[PDB]
Amino acid sequence: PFTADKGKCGLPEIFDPPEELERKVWELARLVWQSSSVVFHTGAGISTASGIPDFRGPHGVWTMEERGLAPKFDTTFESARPTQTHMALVQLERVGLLRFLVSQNVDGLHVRSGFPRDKLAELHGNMFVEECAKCKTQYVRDTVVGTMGLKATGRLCTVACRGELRDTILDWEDSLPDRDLALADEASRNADLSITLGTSLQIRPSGNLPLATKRRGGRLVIVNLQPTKHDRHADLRIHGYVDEVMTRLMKHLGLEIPAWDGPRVLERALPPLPRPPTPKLE
Ligand SMILES: Nc1ncnc2c1ncn2[C@@H]1O[C@H](COP(=O)(O)OP(=O)(O)OC[C@H]2O[C@H](O)[C@H](O)[C@@H]2O)[C@@H](O)[C@H]1O
Ligand SMILES: NC(=O)c1cccnc1
Ligand SMILES: [Zn+2]
Repeated sequence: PFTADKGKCGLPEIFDPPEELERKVWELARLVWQSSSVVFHTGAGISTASGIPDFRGPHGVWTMEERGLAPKFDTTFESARPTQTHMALVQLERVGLLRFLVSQNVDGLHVRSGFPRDKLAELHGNMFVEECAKCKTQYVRDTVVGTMGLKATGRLCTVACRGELRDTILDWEDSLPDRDLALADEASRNADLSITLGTSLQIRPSGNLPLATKRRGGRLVIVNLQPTKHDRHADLRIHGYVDEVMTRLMKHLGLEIPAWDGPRVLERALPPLPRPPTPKLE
């Protein structure tokens, strides 16, 4: 806990000049159109524009701790709204352009955005989610489950069980959920495109999953304001706000960013909605 390595914190931000940003978001669109299997990896950087500080940003939880200062939350976890980027990822799964979504984020927001849980890996867990120790049944709650570290929340299982319910919030020592990690690992290896959004990729094994796509000729796009552990390995790096990149990308793909009806849980991905015909590339 005190000893835990929190990695490189507070590296300087990179801003791609606009001409270059526009050109890289078009090239990202090109790659989305050519890819059979797209997997998105997300970290704290996709929720900063909803008021949730990241970990290793200029005002990161870890960076501010390092400087003897406090992270600042502009929302509770319960009053946070999925960002343009969250709602862009909902649509890309709905139209068949997102195979799987791997997330380090415990903020609940991919679940609350209406993103289907059967295509989401929550590698570090979810604040709103508690799991029955006996039957492994997961409960998506409307408030944060009060504990962190895989402790008893004090509620019991209601499966037609009285099993101890526990939080899914891994402590520093805790191995990742075998199911989420197994499914994140498979999707990553099979992907011909892995796009990272607002993660520095500093945590093993989460941060290495995108690199798995590079085996057997897959492409890696890293979208981040700061440098990331695996920048060297990226076919494309885009230094800009994830909301600007995803809003420009959607525009290029001819998809609207859908309305957030408020907190809603989808367990299972639906059949793909219709999407625009693909452009002529070569
Ligand atoms: N609007 C933005 N647009 C683009 N990038 C952004 C934005 N805001 C922040 N970033 C970038 O987003 C990146 C976020 O990097 P980190 O803060 O390490 O988040 P993680 O999810 O990878 O942290 C992994 C685990 O570490 C912890 O121990 C927990 O267990 C976490 O789950 C930064 O490089 C920012 O520059
Ligand atoms: N977005 C997140 O999941 C998160 C949670 C706690 C602290 N910083 C970020
Ligand atoms: Zn149970």
